[PDB]
Amino acid sequence: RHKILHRLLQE
Amino acid sequence: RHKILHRLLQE
Amino acid sequence: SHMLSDEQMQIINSLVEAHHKTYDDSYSDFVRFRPPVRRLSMLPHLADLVSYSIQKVIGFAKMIPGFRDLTAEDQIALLKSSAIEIIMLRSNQSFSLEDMSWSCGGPDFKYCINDVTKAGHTLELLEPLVKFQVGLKKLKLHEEEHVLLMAICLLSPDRPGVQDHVRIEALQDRLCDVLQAYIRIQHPGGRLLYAKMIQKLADLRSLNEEHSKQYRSLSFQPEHSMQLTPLVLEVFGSEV
Amino acid sequence: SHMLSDEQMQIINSLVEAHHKTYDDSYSDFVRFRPPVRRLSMLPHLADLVSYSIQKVIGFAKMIPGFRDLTAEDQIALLKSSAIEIIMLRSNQSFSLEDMSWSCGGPDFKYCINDVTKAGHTLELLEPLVKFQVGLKKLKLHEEEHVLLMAICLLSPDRPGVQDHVRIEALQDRLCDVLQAYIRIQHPGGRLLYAKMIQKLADLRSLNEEHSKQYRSLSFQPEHSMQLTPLVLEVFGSEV
Ligand SMILES: CC1(C)[C@H](/C=C/C=C2C[C@@H](O)C[C@H](O)C2)CC[C@]1(C)CCC#CC(O)(C(F)(F)F)C(F)(F)F
Ligand SMILES: CC1(C)[C@H](/C=C/C=C2C[C@@H](O)C[C@H](O)C2)CC[C@]1(C)CCC#CC(O)(C(F)(F)F)C(F)(F)F
Ligand SMILES: [Mg+2]
Ligand SMILES: [Mg+2]
Repeated sequence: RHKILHRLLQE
Repeated sequence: RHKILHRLLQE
Repeated sequence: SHMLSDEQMQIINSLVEAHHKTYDDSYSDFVRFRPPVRRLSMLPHLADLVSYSIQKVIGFAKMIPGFRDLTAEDQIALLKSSAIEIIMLRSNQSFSLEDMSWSCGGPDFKYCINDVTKAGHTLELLEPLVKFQVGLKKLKLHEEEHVLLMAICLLSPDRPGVQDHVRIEALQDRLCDVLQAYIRIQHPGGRLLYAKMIQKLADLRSLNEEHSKQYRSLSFQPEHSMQLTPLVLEVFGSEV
Repeated sequence: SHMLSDEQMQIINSLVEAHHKTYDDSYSDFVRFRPPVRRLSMLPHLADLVSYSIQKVIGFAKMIPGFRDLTAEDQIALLKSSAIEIIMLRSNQSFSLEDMSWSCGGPDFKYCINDVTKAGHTLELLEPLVKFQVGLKKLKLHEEEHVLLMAICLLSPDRPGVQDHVRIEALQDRLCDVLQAYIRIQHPGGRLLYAKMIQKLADLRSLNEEHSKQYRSLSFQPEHSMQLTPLVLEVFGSEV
């Protein structure tokens, strides 16, 4: 799912 | 799955 | 007028020993947690405090007479649902009526309501919490009664996910006996104590429920859940 | 004999600025990691070091010209596969040929091979690692070349999980150009440098592969995986 990664790659 | 819990409840 | 039976007494020796084995009045292990800081600044430190406590609550649980013979699933189910309650009960040991906080060192390991707020929780939880801590502290429980209340809270058959809710109901009753008997025999001036104690269990459910809702919200925000620990995520997660 | 183009140069300003924004030569944030301890005693501290680094590598990546325009999936795919390599490359900045270790403070934040062993890794990894760190340090890369090598490593199209492996191949080539040009123009005495640098990328794959295997083993042992952080678990996990 990579919830954290998606969130950090978000700006 | 509770892998960690199962592991700690194990002796 | 009476006197505990041999069996009941061996149970008390087990719970008390179990607690001593899983609770340090020096709080020396806190230096290994991510250091506190006063957005959700205290989240890392408190996540580690809670996580460490779950590890300790599990150790205690495994030593509650009867628990080890349950199905891993029910052990898990019981731990998962009561974890937070057991942590609140044992925390009383560090709560100080003086400054209305948990003092496990200080000023670094002294936890005020404000601090818990910097970890993502509100007064909707902290308000009843301290109130509960105060009322509970006032009861001046004997260590024996403190350990029983914890063992009793954990074996509450009324937990979502529990299977054999009949064997759990039994064990909790066996313990409720030893607690009642003990107060009647070893507790001078304790006639309404038992009632006051079972009532605390009820107050725990409200605190639990509140915590769960507040936790769920924090849990869904990845920038915050990433500060939690794997065990906390597992124990408090919605995972079936 | 030449001189970089305006476009290439703006790229260098972006990577260098990006690195400055995501790398502190004071290592002051390490005091917030779970304190080191010298079973897998260093695991908690190093897990936090690595986790923090991934957060930093992501920040850098987001500033690599072109990356933000990829599909979240490819960004993830690239981050996931190269993460560990980027961390090894940037770690060089703290590596000391003197004592053959990463010195980010000390003696508390000085990391020797022994320490990494207390985190669950073996000499099968650490041996080539320090060797790589040494050889890399000897190259005395200009900051500009150091930042390019990192941006180039991240855009390696040859990563498991990558989709549009053609747009990635393109971008990595654009960067390989700026690096080649830069060394020819700004690097006195650097004629075989480029070759030496691309070779380092190849050595990275071996270190990555080794790390992955060693990580997988650690990962499957719940008593150890419980010491990791959610982001590390996510980035290095087998999750599709
Ligand atoms: C601040 C708390 C940890 C309280 C303090 C208790 C004190 C002690 C010291 C000593 O007596 C030994 C005891 O084991 C623990 C109990 C619940 C609390 C309010 C709980 C605070 C919390 C929380 C979380 O929701 C998060 F961290 F995410 F915000 C968690 F549940 F996910 F972790
Ligand atoms: C000890 C390491 C972290 C090395 C040291 C690098 C140094 C620095 C300091 C500064 O230059 C800023 C940089 O961002 C990081 C690189 C890889 C390493 C050997 C990696 C050690 C590791 C590991 C793990 O497998 C675990 F923790 F579980 F064991 C993890 F990957 F899951 F985390
Ligand atoms: Mg009852
Ligand atoms: Mg190339």
